[PDB]
Amino acid sequence: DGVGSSSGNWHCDSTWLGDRVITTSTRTWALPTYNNHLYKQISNGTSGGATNDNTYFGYSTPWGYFDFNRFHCHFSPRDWQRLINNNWGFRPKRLSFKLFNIQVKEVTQNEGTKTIANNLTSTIQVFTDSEYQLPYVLGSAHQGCLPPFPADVFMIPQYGYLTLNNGSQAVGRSSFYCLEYFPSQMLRTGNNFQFTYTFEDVPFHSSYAHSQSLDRLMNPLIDQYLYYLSRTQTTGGTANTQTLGFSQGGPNTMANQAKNWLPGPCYRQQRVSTTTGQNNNSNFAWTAGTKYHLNGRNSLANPGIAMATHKDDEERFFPSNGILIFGKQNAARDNADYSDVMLTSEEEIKTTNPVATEEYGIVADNLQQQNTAPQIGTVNSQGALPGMVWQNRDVYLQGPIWAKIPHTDGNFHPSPLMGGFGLKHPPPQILIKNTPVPADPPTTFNQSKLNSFITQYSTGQVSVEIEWELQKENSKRWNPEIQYTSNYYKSTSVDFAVNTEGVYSEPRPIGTRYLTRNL
Amino acid sequence: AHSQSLDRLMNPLIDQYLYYLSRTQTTGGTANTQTLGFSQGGPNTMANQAKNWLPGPCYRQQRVSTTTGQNNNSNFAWTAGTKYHLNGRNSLANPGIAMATHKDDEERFFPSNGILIFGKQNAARDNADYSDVMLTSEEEIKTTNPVATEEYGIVADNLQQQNTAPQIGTVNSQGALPGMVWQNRDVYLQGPIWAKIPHTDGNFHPSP
Amino acid sequence: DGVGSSSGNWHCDSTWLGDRVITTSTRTWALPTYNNHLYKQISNGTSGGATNDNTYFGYSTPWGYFDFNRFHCHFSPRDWQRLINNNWGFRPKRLSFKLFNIQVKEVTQNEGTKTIANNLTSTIQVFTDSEYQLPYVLGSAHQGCLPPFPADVFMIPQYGYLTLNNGSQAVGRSSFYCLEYFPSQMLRTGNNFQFTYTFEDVPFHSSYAHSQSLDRLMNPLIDQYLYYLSRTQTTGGTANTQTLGFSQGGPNTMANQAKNWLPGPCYRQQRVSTTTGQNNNSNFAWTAGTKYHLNGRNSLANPGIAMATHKDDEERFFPSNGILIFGKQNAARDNADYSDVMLTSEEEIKTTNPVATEEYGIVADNLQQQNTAPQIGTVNSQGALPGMVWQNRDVYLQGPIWAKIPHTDGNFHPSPLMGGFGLKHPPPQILIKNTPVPADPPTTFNQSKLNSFITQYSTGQVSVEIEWELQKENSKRWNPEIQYTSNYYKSTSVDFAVNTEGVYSEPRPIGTRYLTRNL
Repeated sequence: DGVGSSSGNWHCDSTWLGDRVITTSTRTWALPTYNNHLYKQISNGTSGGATNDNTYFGYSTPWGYFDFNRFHCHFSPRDWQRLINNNWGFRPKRLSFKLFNIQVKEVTQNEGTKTIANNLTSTIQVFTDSEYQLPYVLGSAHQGCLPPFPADVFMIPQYGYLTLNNGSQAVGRSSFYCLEYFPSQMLRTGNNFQFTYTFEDVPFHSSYAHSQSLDRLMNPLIDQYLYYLSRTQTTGGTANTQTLGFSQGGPNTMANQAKNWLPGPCYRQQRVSTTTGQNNNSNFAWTAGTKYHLNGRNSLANPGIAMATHKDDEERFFPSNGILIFGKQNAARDNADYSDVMLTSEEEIKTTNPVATEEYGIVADNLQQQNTAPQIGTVNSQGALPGMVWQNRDVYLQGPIWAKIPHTDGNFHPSPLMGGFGLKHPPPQILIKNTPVPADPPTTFNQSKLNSFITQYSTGQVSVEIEWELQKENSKRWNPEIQYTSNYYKSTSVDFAVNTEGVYSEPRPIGTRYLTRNL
Repeated sequence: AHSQSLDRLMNPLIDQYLYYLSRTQTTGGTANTQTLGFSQGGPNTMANQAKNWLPGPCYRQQRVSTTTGQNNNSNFAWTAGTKYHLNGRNSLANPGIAMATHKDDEERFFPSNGILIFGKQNAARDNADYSDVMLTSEEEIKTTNPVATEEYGIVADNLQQQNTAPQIGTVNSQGALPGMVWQNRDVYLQGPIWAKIPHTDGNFHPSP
Repeated sequence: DGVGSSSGNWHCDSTWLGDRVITTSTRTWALPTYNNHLYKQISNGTSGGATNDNTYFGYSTPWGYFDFNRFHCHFSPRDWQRLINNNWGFRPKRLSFKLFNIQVKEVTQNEGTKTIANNLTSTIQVFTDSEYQLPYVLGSAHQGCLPPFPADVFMIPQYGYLTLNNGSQAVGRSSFYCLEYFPSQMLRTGNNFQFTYTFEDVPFHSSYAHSQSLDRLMNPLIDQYLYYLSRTQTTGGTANTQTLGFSQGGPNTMANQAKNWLPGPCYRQQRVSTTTGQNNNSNFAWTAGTKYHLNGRNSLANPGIAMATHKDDEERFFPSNGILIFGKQNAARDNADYSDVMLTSEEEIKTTNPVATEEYGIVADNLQQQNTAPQIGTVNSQGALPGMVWQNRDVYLQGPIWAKIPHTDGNFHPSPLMGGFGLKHPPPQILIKNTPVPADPPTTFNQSKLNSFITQYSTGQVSVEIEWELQKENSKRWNPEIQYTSNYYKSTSVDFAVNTEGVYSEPRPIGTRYLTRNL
C-alpha cells in the first residue's frame, strides 16, 4: 500500500449465469470541500412568498455520500434488454462496494494564476451508517448517482437532513447529528476501503404483464349455476309493476356473472391530455392536484398508489401527478416543455388495477322503497377490501431500485410507491469527506477554532457489484410475445450512445413488462 | 416518539431527478391559455416532491375545545359523536383508531370521543367537571398519523375538460391504503395492558 | 508505515455496558511554531500599575500540549443526559491516547504571494511527563482542550510554567526546565504515537442530590427520651426570677432536638443579586471579595470550599466568587455582561452544607452571671469539626474532570475545589513540538547558534478513549424523579447544535445531580 501503487482495478462488466446475473461498474468521482468544513442550520419559514406546505428545519453537513440507487448504475441498455425480454422477475441478492486509487489534491490561488498539486499526506474519511443511525436520505430520487455512461466522471452529492419543524423553527424533539461522532476510516493515497452487504428477502419484481383481466377469468362457453337479480319490473306493455326475475350469468352477460375477486385500491387523480387543446384553460397543476394532508401541510401523492395510466385507446391521458416523469438529456430544471421530458405509462396493469383518472365503482346511497327511487354514489377513494388483488408500479432502466421502509408500528404493502424494493435494512449510507487541513495557525495561542484551511478536493474510483437473482419464464403461450427492440430504419445517431459532442443520452424510459403471464 | 415526519424524509439540499406537473396554464399577461409545464421537486417545494409512503388510516371525529366559549352552544356529545353501526344499534367509536389529538399549537382541541379520559381522585361518576378529569394526548403521532379532527386528504371528484373545471372531494374516512405506515395509541401508567383478540375469521392490525 | 498510508482511523463513539460506559473522540489539530523555537524568561513585577498580588516569574517554552480535561471532550450532550438521569455516581478507570495522520507543512512567503507545501522529511516530537517531573500545568481550567463539537478543528496550547518569585525577580530556589532534556519520540508523516493510562482508585462522583436534610432525620411522630434546657426564668406574671426547666424534644420542637451530626465547613462569601438594583452601588468585586493570604499576596478563594449557592426562594443570589461561571458562545473576554455568561448553582447541597453567603452558626461569647447577660458570637469561618458531613461541588458537562493533588506532607479532603477527581498520579502531560528545520546556514563556520529556520506548522488527528465506571441507582422512591430534559415547544434553533453559520454552542451548564438519595 504505497504512493506509487494502484490500490484497485477497473471492474466494469456483466456476467449471466442462468438464474443469476452479476453486474459490476466502476466510475471516477470528484469530491470538493462542502460548507467550508461546517455544519450549518438550514431552515425555510412562512415569510416572503413561502407557503406553509414547504416549511422545514434541518442541517447541511460537510460530508458527501455515495449513491447508486438507479438501475442504470448497474445495467447497460443491452443488459437491461436481456433482462426484460426473458425473465418473469428479478431481485437483488448481495453487493460489494469499493473505494480506491484515491488522490487528494490541493489548489493554490495567486494573482489569477491557479495551480493544482498533490498533497500526499492528506486523508479522506469514509464510513457506512450500518446501524441506520443517521437520517436515511437515499431513496428520495435525488441526483448524484453513478452516471449511466461508464466514461462519465461525476461529482459526489452533499449530505444534509431534515427534522421536526414548526414554521421555520425547531421543536423539542428536533434532533441534531454530527457525523464526526461516528467511527470512520481514514485513508491516504494508497489506502482503499470496501464492504459487503446482503439484501434481505424481498419479492421478485413482476417483469411481466397480465394476459388476462380480472373480470374475464371464466369459461366463455358455459353458464354459471348461480343466479342474480335480473329484473325488478314487468315488461309487457304499459301495465308495468314491480316483480322479481332471476337469471344465470353466461357468455353474453359476463359483466353480471358472480366473481371471486375485486380490483386493487384507488385514490383518483385528475386527468390531463398531451394535446393541450383538450385541457381546461387554467393553471390547475397544484389546485386540482391529488394530495395527502399531514399535520397542517399538504403534499402531492406523487406518484401515489399504483393505477393504470389510462384505459383503452387513450394514450394521450395521464394522471396530473400519478406517473414517473424523466427529463430528456439537457431538459431545463424549471418549466421544461412537454417535448423535453419523458412520461412513463403503467398501462400494463389496467388488467387488475383501477384506471388512475376514473372512479373505483358504484355503491348504493339510500334505501329504495315504493315511494323512493334507488340512488347511487360514485367511489373515488377506495381502501383495501377483502378480495382485492393488484400489481405494483413498474421499475425503469433509469428509475430507483430500493427505499428504506419507515420504522413504524405498522404499514400496508411496503412496496415503495415510486417503484422498487422496500427493505427494512437497505444498503447502508456511505458517507465520505475530505479531512480538514489547517493553513499555518497564529504564532501565539488563541482559543478560537481554526477557520483558515488549505484549499483541496479529492478524486478516485468507485466500484459496485450486485448479484441479481432471476426468475425464468415458463409460458405455454403459442404466439410470439411483445419484446423491447431497437429501431430498424436509419437514424441520425444511435439510441443510447454518444453525440458528435460526446454526450451520452437515454432516448426513452424502458420499462420491464414485456413477457406475459396468466392470472 | 418519532423525531422526523413522514412528509420530511428527504435531503434538504438536493433536487429530485423526478418531475411533476407544475403548470397547466400560461402566465405572461392576459392571453392565458392552457399549456403543460413540468418541474423538479426541491428544497423549497417539499410538498410537491414524489414520496414513497402515506399517512395512516383515518375516521374523523368532531373537534371540541377546553375553552368552552369556543364551542357551539348545543349539547352535541352524542348527536355529533363519531360512531359505528352494528345490527341496528350505534356505538361510539371510543376512542377509535389512533390519530393525533391535535395539530401544532392547538393543545386546547381534542376529538369528542377520540382520547382516553381518566378521572382525578374522587371525580363524580356522572357529569364530572372538566377540572375533575384528566384528558390524554396522542399528539406524539402527528408525525405519521392523520390528525383526528381533520380530513385525510383530497381526491378528484370529476373529469375536467376545457368546458368543465376540475372538482375535488374531501376524504374524511380512509381505510388501509398500500404504502400507509402508522403508530398505535400510547399506553398509560393507569391504562389497560392487554385485551383478548376476538375469535373471528379475520382482523386487521389486532392492536386493542 | 509510509507517506501514502493512513496511520490511524477516526474513532469517535460511545458504548454503554451496564456498569461501564466507554467514550471515544477524535479531533483534528494544528500546531504552530511557538516562541521562535526559544525558551524565554517571562516575569511580572510591581512597576507600572501592576499590583503585588499578581507578581510572577517563569518561562515560556517552544512546546505545545494536549489537554482533554473537560467532560464535553468525551460526552456528547445526549450521552451526558444518559449518564446523569440514571446513575448515582461515576468515575474514570483507564484511558488510551493516540496521535496519527501527522502532516508537517512548510510555508513560503514571497512578495505577498503565500504557498503552503508538504515537507515530507520533517518531524514533530512527542513525550509524556510520566514521572511528573515538569510543572503540572493541567488542572487550572485553561482554554485549549479538545472542542466539544467533533467537527471543530482546534489549535494546540503553548506550554509555559511558573516558579518562585520575589516581585519580578527569581530567587535561589527558582527552577528552570528544558523539555529537550527528556527523551522524546520523533515522528515523520506515516509514524504515530500512543500510550495507556490507568486511573488510581478514586471515589465515585455524587451524581445525586439528597432528599433529606441533616436537621430533619428523626421520626416526626415520636418524642426523644433526652431532655434539653427549655426555660431559664419563671413566667407567671411580673415576679419573674430565674429557674431551670427541662423538656423533651418532639415533632414541634425539631430545632431543639438532640442530633448526631453537624453541617459541613464554612468560609463565608459576600452575597450579590442578579437584580443589580438590589446591590450596593460601589465596585466591590475585589474589595469585598473572599480571599486567602499566602506569603504577602492575596488570591480569591475562587470558588473556594463547597457551599450551597443560596437558600430557599433565593435564586437571584450567589457568592461574589463562590461558583463556577461559564461564558455563552462568543462572550467577551473582559467585562462580559451578565446576559453573556452562565452561572452555576450548588443549591442541591443546602441539605448538608452551609449556605455560602450566611454564617455557620452561633457560639457563646462570655460567661453569663446574675449581673451579666449572656452574649453570642456569629461564626463566619468554621474549620472541620468532629461530626461534620458534607457534599463536594458538582461537576459540569463543560467543567474540569481531574486535578493533580499537590505533593505535600499533608492535606484535607483532596477533592479539587473547582470540581472533579483529585489524583496523586493523574493523566500525564502530553507535550508536542515541531522539530526546528534550519534554513541554509552560512558558508564559513560561525560559533553562533542558528536563528534562521524554515517556516512551518503541523496538523493531524488525536484520539482519546476513556472507560468510566457507573454506580447504578437503587432507589425505593415511589414518585417520579427530577430529570434533565430538552425543551418541549418550538424554538429558533436546536439546543446544543449548530447555527445557520455553523457555530456550535452550549446553551446552558448541565449539572449532574438529578436522581435523589436518602441521607
